[PDB]
Amino acid sequence: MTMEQFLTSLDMIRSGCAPKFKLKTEDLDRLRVGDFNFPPSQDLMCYTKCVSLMAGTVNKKGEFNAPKALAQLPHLVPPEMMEMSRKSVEACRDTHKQFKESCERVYQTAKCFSENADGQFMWP
Repeated sequence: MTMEQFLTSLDMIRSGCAPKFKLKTEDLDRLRVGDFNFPPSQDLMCYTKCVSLMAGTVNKKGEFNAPKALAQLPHLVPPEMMEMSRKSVEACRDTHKQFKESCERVYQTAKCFSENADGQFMWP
C-alpha cells in the first residue's frame, strides 16, 4: 500500500460515514491528524464506530478485534506505519472493556491508538 492509497482510503471511508451523522468539519480535521484531545459529541463517537466497522476491526457491539487487526495490518496501513500500528493495537486491545456503549467503546479505543502512536497517526 502506498501512503497515497492510504490517504485516498481515509477520504473514501469518511465520505461513507460522515453522511449518517451531524458532525463539525473541524472535528473531523482534528481526528484526521490524530488529535483526539477534545470532547466528542455522541454523533462523533458513532462516526468512529462506523469508520471501524467499515475497516472491519470492530464488531457491532463496539468490541475491538485485536487478532483480526493484527492479521490485517498489511492491508490497512502503509509499511512505514506497520510497526507503530502494531504496538498501538498491542497497547489498546483491552481499552473497550471499560465502556458499555458501542460508540463510546470504539471512540475510546481510537483515542487510545492516538495517544500511543510513536509517530504520525491518522484517522478517516
